[PDB]
Amino acid sequence: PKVVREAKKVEMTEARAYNADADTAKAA
Amino acid sequence: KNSKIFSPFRIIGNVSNGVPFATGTLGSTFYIVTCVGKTFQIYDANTLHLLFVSEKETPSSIVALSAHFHYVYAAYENKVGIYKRGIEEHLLELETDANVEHLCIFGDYLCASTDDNSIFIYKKSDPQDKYPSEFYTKLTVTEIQGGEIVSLQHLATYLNKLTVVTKSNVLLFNVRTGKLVFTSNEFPDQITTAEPAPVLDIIALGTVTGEVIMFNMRKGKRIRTIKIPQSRISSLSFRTDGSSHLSVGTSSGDLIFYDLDRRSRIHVLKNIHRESYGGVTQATFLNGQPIIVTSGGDNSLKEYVFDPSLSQGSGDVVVQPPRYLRSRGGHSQPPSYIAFADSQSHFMLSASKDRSLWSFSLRKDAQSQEMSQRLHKK
Amino acid sequence: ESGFVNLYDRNNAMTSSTPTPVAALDQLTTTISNLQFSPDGQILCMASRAVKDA
Amino acid sequence: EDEEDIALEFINGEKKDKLVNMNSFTSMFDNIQNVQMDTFFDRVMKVLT
Amino acid sequence: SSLSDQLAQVASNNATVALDRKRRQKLHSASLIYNSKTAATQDYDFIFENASKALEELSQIEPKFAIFSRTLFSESSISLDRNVQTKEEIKDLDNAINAYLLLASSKWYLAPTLHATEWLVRRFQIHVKNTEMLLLSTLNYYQTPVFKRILSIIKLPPLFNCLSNFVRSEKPPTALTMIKLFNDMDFLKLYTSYLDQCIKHNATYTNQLLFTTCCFINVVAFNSNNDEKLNQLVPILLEISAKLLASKSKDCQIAAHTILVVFATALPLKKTIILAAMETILSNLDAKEAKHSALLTICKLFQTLKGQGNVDQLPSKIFKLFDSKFDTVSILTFLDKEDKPVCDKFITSYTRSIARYDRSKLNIILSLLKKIRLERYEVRLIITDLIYLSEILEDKSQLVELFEYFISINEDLVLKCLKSLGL
Amino acid sequence: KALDLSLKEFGPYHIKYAKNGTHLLITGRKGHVASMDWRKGQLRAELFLNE
Amino acid sequence: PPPDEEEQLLAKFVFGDTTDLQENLAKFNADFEAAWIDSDDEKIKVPILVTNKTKKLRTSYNESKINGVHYINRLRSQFEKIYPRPKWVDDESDSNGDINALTKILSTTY
Repeated sequence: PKVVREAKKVEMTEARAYNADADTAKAA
Repeated sequence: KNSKIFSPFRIIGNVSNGVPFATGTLGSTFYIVTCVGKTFQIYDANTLHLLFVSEKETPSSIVALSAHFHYVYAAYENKVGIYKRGIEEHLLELETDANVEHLCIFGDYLCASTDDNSIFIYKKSDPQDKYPSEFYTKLTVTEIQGGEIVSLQHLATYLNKLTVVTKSNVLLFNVRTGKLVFTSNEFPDQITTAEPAPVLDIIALGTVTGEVIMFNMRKGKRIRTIKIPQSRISSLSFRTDGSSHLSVGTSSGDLIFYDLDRRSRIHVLKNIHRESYGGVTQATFLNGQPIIVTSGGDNSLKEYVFDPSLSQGSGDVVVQPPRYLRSRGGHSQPPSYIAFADSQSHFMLSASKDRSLWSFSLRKDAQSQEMSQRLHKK
Repeated sequence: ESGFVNLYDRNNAMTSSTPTPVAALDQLTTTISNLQFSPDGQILCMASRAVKDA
Repeated sequence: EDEEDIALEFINGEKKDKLVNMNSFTSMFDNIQNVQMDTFFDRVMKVLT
Repeated sequence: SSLSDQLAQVASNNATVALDRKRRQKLHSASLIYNSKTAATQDYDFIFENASKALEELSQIEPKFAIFSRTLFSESSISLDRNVQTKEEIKDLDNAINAYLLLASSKWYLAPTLHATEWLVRRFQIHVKNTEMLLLSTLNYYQTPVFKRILSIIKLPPLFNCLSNFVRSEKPPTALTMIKLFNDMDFLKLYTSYLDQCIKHNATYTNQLLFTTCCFINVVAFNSNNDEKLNQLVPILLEISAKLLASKSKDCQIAAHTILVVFATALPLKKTIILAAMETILSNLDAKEAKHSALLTICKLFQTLKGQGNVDQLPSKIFKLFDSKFDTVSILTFLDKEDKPVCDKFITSYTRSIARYDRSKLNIILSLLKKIRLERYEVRLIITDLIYLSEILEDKSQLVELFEYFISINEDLVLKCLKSLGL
Repeated sequence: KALDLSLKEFGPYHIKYAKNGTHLLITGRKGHVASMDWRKGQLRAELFLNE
Repeated sequence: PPPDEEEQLLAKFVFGDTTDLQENLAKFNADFEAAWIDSDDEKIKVPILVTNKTKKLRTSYNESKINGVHYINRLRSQFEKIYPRPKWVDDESDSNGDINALTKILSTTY
């Protein structure tokens, strides 16, 4: 037998990311 | 010319009319906004079902798309339309006669780029407002600074610094100042695309020759150079999953996955989009996931996935080749003929000048299926 | 007709006078009825009249 | 003589060699134990030329 | 992801934890020398005393193993347990065991190595926690009871399904099956990584390199038709050859030469690639036998390639390197060798390079022409460049002697050359 | 040992460990009932009940 | 009073302490500046305790505002915590015939 390249499901988990709102800020 | 009997509804059999798409997130449901000519659609990304579609046609074709969390910013002939759930909810006229050609948003600052190397910066009237509507300021870049505006980016960790990439070099603009705060050296080769890497202060630039310059803004220097000849780099994306792979989409309709850690080439995909329609017009890793979504100029949108390695011990060395995953597509040419396949109005056959026969769903476009041409034996 | 085609090179057959074929081709099981060379002498076609597709 | 004659001289010069079928090297597995790199290289070159 | 899958994952994680008596007798019965019964009955002290004796013998053979006697072969090593240590200490164990397997791949014909590795199996459960390294270590002994037993006791990572079909049989695995194994493409990347490690640690030996190179040869041989497969397979074998040449051992040099020869003759490479292969070989050529093999390899590569610009002049740096590492007398006697392997395109390009660059060893050029049986268009190219050098440089007696040699051998071609360009 | 099972299909799950401290038994709200050895990951029993 | 050396040895034996072996394993080895600055960006100050993201970023209970430079060093630490720093940029940069020409050509060609 040859190596089994089994496909399976992919469940995209949560992807926490960055905030451009935090990037931009008001002056003093 | 408005009718009294019929009213336009939506458009089947189109997934992307060639302009770069954009990705975004609503909590967990990842979505992909893609333009179609004079209108734009919003797909889910877990199943490539349909989620929203612009109800009101734009007077002219959409030129640039972008999307923050819940709003989609389209930019056609002269204006910027802020849309919520495919419903036009705020227009924004530009005070010029040019055309807007690039768009970026970050913080409270939307920023558009019109072909006369003119930048417009718009601010929210309130920190807690949802979309920018107040016109903050206007900037311009002349030939002494840089060439034509290739793209706009906003690097992470930069107060009011907007990075602008031109055909010759890179500029940093502080908009609350309205000033140029740092200009780059000169690149011998015309720059064709840009992308903000997940690491700090690094932007990736794809030239017209096989040059990928990974350039650092602070030290103002070319950190790395990746060489591919006879190829016109057309899209970049970075793997945020936790492995340092870069995906380069080359206009000859190929995709190249490099590993930055070993200076290596994992894999190359050939002809994932028809070259004659522009090849890869955008390729993007979905954030925090091993799924690359590629849209071409041939009315095609695909998702490929990276399996985990088979090597128990090696892994990162014996990295799997991408497996094709789910996709949607339409015709290359306009359809020649159409017909309805049933009474319940679920499927429509369309045969086009591309020498192809297709059956398109009508309810949720997950079922754009081409009817094979495989002769039965006699 | 017993299906061989012996291919010799002139440059050495001429001096040998009892030549050895550079090759002894046997891919046709049946009678040999048409042997033709390409105009530049890089391809050789062997055709048999008896069986279809020969 | 023409470029045609030049091409003819080229093709007439080019000579045959041994090709690489899928059943040529399946013997050094039997004959691989307790030998020396040079001898193995010579055997491969022999079976290839 | 079904609950059955998730539990299969957790079972994999807890493969080596003996949660009850039956599972313990399994994990302890798996062994290399003794059968199931005696394996299940005996103890860590006995196994460890045997290991101490065996490794002492091996250290006497070569001094390297003393460090393992220090770190993996102490009474503290009797004591410790894989499962109750933290992740960092697990990685440290894994690095140490990989190093030991790299050393021990060289003496798998010694009952001392058999006994010591038996300890390592029975105490640190290598035959479950890290089997890829073990299999890669002992793969070239594939005709031996030791390897048959390793298959019998091992659990097979998904790449080795061929050996899976040969577990618990009675006949050894065959060369054809090993060729299927290598013919895989992922396994090639795995084995590439393993060879890179072996080279960087300078721990390579003949039998292993023989098996490696024979398997690579047969891989390209079986793939001698599917040209897409060959094209995507080029990067792997050619990178292996690149590093194998970067090494210093003559064995590595010869193996890389062989792989390069077969690969080029089976698939027509580009001129730039063949140039770079030449450059690297010439850069690292050191000793006599490596010199011999490298010369034959270069000859064969130039007899392969064929296209517009087939026999163009060698670039300056490559030619200088070549004449630095090789002598005119050496190449001369090489031509004089009775076999006289066909150096046609190579010799022609060499001559044109010399003509453009040196313009002194014209008499060696003459000896070359007399020694080798050239062909028509190659001679014509030589004559053309010779006319050019004659019209540029001052006339030479040896030069007109070369022309006279042509007169004796096909002056008419000289006539066509000159009438096409000149008087 | 610190498991983390996600069965997002059936209802919220109700957990019970055997008094011995070895086997785990989960009961979903819709039909899923499983009894698993929980350490060597042998699924002793699985029942799909719509009730 | 400190233990004697032979006492340490016997203690190791009796208790089955393996920390010596752990140390040997750990020590085991295979033996065989910016370009541009912005004054107003330096001197800008923003409030702290006004939003929950800045509240989680901060480090002092009683602070309420901080200048731009500290704000960015700390926000950068945040972003680093989001995406780990990878080695390919961290510890590497480009800035007789050779040996790796073959590898270079392999890189350059398909």
